[PDB]
Amino acid sequence: ALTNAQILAVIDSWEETVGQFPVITHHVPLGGGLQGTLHCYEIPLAAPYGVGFAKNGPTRWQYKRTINQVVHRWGSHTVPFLLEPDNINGKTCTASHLCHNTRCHNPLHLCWESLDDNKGRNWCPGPNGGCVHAVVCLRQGPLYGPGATVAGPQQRGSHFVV
Amino acid sequence: ALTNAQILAVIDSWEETVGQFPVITHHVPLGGGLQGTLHCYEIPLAAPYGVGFAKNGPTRWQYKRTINQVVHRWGSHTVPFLLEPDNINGKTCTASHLCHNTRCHNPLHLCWESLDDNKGRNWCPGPNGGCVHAVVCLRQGPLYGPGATVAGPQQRGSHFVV
DNA sequence: TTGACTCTCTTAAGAGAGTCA
DNA sequence: TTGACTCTCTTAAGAGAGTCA
Ligand code: NA
Ligand code: NA
Ligand SMILES: [Zn+2]
Ligand SMILES: [Zn+2]
Ligand SMILES: [Zn+2]
Ligand SMILES: [Zn+2]
Repeated sequence: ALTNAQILAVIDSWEETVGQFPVITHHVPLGGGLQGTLHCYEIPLAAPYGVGFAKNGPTRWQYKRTINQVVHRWGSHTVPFLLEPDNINGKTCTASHLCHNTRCHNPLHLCWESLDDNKGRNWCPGPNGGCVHAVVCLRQGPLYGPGATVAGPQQRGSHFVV
Repeated sequence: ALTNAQILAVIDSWEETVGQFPVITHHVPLGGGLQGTLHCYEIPLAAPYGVGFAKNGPTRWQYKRTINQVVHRWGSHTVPFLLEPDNINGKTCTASHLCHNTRCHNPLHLCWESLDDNKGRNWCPGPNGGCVHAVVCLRQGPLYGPGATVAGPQQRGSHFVV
């Protein structure tokens, strides 16, 4: 809601409900050829999802609570960061999945950062492969790799130089 | 529609016009604390842009040629790759700026790959910092670094485990 | 045949708010 | 009050197509 004590109450009930979502074990690449284990708290695939949760998109959800007879609603993954600044250097803060598992709501698998910082983790080498993120990645990005480039830099004539 | 010889002629006229665009020398990071130099052929900021060129967006342009009475138009950066497959792994190929300078049309600074591969280069450490792209980067991605995370993984109670 | 404009669309990481029961 | 749906928007990497002289 509006008060400091009201926010904390929204965060506590949120944690409480998410703490009951089924816990699924996921083995993941860490970089450097090493492997780790993550434990995600995943929102169900279909209703009911849990007290206060409703699906607004294939993989989008919202959490809502009635405070003083006035209902408040937030993005399902933003609740843990309700007391932090909502922007940085003029950029909007977003909930970033360190586990790269959208259905997961485990706050130990989320961070609060710019959309650019958020996206970038998709290509990070991982905690054991070279990650330089101040708030370290939990795993190697699912998109990290050599890529599959169809054609590289090229010219037919002689008008350009690198 | 167009024959292979006709497409080649289109690539030749594109190179001839782009080659006359102002050439700007840029000093850039290559990773490993090393500094490099890139020479970008930049399309003007306002009309006229050059024979066959027209702006369709703040930072988007198109190239068009009329052959045998029929008008042909392509994205301005896609021309160098008109003789290559247009998709890979069920994904559409896109023009990727190795120099991260949108206005640049230097073909020696572009590659043809999926949008995901394309985006990823924004966070690459660079050719001298550990880049693993099969078609190597020309410089360090502008977004590579520790980031500016506002809040990290946290919980108030004890319902969660990593 | 050309130049200088106009418009909306794609992706995959993310969001906001309204309609019913 | 709480649940289950519906709709469109944001961003920064990229696109196709129309009008008019
Ligand atoms: Na993310
Ligand atoms: Na790019
Ligand atoms: Zn998770
Ligand atoms: Zn990282
Ligand atoms: Zn360039
Ligand atoms: Zn690279």
